[PDB]
Amino acid sequence: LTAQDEELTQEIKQEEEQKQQFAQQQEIALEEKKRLERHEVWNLEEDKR
Amino acid sequence: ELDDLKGDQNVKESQLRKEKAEIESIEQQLKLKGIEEVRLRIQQVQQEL
Repeated sequence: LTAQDEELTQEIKQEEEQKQQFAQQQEIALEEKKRLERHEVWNLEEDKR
Repeated sequence: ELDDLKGDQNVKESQLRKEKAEIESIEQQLKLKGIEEVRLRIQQVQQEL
């Protein structure tokens, strides 16, 4: 049970890390969708700075 | 206190990664901008989302 507990601890940690990775990717995808949608030129030139 | 400071620093690092990714996205949209290119990139972003 100690070995299984260690395995579960590691697995839960990695799953939370992957959840955060997916959350980051999702947020950036939404942002890129926004920038692809409307006001592309001026927004692109303004934001980078 | 150390745990709180490390959590805040990691939050800042995550935001920094997000901003780097958004700069990359701005550069990519600047390179790509074009009605056909915009359509394809919107489709790609939808698939990624």
